[PDB]
Amino acid sequence: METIAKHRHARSSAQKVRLVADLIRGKKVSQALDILTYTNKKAAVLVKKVLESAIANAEHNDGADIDDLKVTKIFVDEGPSMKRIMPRAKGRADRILKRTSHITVVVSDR
Amino acid sequence: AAKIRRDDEVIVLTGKDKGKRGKVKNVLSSGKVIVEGINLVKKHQKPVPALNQPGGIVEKEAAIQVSNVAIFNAATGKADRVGFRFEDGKKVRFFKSNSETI
Amino acid sequence: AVQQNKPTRSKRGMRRSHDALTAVTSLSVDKTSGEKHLRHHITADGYYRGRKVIA
RNA sequence: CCCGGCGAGGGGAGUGAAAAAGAACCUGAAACCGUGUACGUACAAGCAGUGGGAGCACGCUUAGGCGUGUGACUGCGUACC
RNA sequence: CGAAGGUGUGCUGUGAGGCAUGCUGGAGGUAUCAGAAGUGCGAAUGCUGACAUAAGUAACGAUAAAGCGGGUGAAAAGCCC
Repeated sequence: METIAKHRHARSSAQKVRLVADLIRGKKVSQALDILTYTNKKAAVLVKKVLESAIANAEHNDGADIDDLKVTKIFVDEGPSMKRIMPRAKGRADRILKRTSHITVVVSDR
Repeated sequence: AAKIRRDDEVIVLTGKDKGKRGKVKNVLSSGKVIVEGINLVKKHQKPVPALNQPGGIVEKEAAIQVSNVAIFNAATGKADRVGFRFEDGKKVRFFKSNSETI
Repeated sequence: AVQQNKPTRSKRGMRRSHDALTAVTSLSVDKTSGEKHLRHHITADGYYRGRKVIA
């Protein structure tokens, strides 16, 4: 059995979140929580929340056991961008992009 | 004037309730009617502390197109059509199968 | 100074081949409370090497 | 009903013919960005293909062949308007 | 008992092209022979929208300046005492 959890429209860059996502691919859930607790990045908090939600879904809706679960898939995709204006010298204006991402975690007992 | 009015007995011509009978409860301006026991829907109702009302899944009636119902003729046990004519000094409706006043 | 041709995604990856992060090799276990902590640091409850320091 | 800050966001249950029809809602192309599998690549010099051609993986099989993916090594070869 | 449109495979003509079928879609299409054109795009420092590269690089706006204890809160270098 597999169980999913998602965070959509998260305020961060996919390039920045992939650095943390690459640390916990294929690990046991307890080891992964221990790894996430001691990483000094902002993306670690978001990834930890998503992983906890997935474990709760697996316990409540599918009757799974915590001690047998592994992180079988994890990935990050790009979302929409917000567009803003920033003035520069001599009356010239620039464009600013504010990027977002979608985060998906899949846990499994096999 | 109108061929279908409140407090009439009708039979359903099209839909999932084809063949059922009931009574007209009220007539809406857009061309729809509410018939008792017909066209039921399930609604997920949220609770509201004001008015002392809780939530739940409720079953109610939904409006149906007026041209999908007919007037029932108890003498014949069949659906019928309606016509208009003057009798004394007033307008009346009448059945078209046997030319009888309603 | 600016480029004359547009760099490629292969070159982008080659440059980024040195950006991976490193994880902590292992944690330590206190001798009185059993908690896990960073080596040479105190625990989240206030222990260090078996003695309560912070109330 | 459950995780979460009495959040944003999600997983179930339920409605409907259909929920990758869920309000950022018919169909959902291309540029651009990712996860998985097979094969190649750390003594090798240039418009990146074309002719020849081992080895590996896989599907039919009349056990005789063939099809599809990748492509070490070698001859020729300086984009378009 | 599945139209146009989208996406794969097989066959076929000297070419522009044609035909058949699997998946997606959910209501329209059009033989044959004639008739009329807003009838075929890679370039014009062409016009409108979307998305790349340089790069997680430069910068965060006067060099008058900060340290510690307690409070609240999911979280306090910047809020309150």
